[PDB]
Amino acid sequence: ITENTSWNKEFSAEAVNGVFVLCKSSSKSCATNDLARASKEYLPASTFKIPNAIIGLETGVIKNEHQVFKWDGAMKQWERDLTLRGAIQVSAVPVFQQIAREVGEVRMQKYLKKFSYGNQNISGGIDKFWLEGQLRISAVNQVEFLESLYLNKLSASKENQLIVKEALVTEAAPEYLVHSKTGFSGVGTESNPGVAWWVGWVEKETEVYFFAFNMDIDNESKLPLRKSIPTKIMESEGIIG
Amino acid sequence: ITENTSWNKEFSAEAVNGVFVLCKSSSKSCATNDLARASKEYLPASTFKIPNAIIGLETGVIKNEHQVFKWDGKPRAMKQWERDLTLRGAIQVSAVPVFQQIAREVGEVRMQKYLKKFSYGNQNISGGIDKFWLEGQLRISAVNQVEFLESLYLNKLSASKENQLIVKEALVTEAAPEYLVHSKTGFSGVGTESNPGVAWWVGWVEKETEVYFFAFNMDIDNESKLPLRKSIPTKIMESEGII
Repeated sequence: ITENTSWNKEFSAEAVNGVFVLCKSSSKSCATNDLARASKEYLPASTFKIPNAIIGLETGVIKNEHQVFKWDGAMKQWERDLTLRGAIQVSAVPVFQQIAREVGEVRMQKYLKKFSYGNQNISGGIDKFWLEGQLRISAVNQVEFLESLYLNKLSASKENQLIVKEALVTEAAPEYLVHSKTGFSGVGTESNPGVAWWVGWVEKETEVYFFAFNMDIDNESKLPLRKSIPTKIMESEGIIG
Repeated sequence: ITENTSWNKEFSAEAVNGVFVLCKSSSKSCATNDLARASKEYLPASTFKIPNAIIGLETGVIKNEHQVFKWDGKPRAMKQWERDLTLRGAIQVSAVPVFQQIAREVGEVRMQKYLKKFSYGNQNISGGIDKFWLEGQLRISAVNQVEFLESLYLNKLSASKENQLIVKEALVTEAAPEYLVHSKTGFSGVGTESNPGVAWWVGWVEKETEVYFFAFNMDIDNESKLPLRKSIPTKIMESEGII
């Protein structure tokens, strides 16, 4: 992994502290704006839905690709029936809290170990460790995890990895496909900021690029930078056009 | 299946002779504009890439989802095909030479077997192994495409579930958090004024927790009308609230 400090310009103009990690073909060929931050570990927030969904399927907590998460009857979002894809792609706190409780802590721990997922610390509450608990993961580790999923190399069936991968598709054109996932822990303060993420991969013609971005957030209006900074960096590398 | 005569309005403007079949939830609930036409059988043209890809994977001719189909540098009919392509790419830019080569490696005995299992059309692959779907005798109806695509959606085709899922991702054409379209076009050519060609668009839409299966075909003798194969069906779906 090499450092490209010229990438800092994209963060500085907005006064944001963050990191971007980008790898072409494999995790053997990565660059970042900040080597130190690239390996610092942050709460995953909703990026945890990726491993949670896979564990859910492997264990049977989630039955199959076509399962519907029906509303039982504070957020409008949480009052609608959702597909797995819908649950991943829109806000659905109650769905994932229930999946995590059903998996349980022993099984959750085994899978995080198999996946080499961050610090693998799930204390803080079975239904909130990824959001207000002790779990932490680096941008580097995100890229490594996502590459394994891309290749179907996680300790999970190929079918379940494929199911999760379809649910992560967010942009589609004939020769350009994007799988990605945001995460956001909440707006913190200047001295105790939250963290926001954007992770995924881009398949462009026959190349693949893995990416992971994170940033400290203390101002609600800065949230969209989680997509625009990586996009600008990717653009300057020639990926987007 | 019932007939929705009001849908004809979308064909009258452009004088198109064709048919749209739309099914909500499953193929046990279908509507179409032309009952006669819905079961009539036509050359599938590039819509055949869907079973061809599944069969390619099942036979091991296509190695896995990440297989790259390398360009040898020699002229192809379309500039868009003159490059290395992934499986998704090859399908989406409808790279005929890539799939002709797949067919040849699959071969007639295996192809016949899989189409029988898939209940694909008239299952007639005479006309040469690398052209039966383009200029040969293979024929499938809009209602048959819908049956086949539902099986694929449900993973009920006689192929591994992994392979059905691979082809499924390769067919994604429109994505949003609660909206996903999987689709494939086809076009046989312009034929003559008297024996015109056929144009297709087939697929399914997942909107919130519902699924809609659809197929459309139309007669065509002028290439400039090609886009109506998407625009007509799209107009009917949007008028039904599928957007």
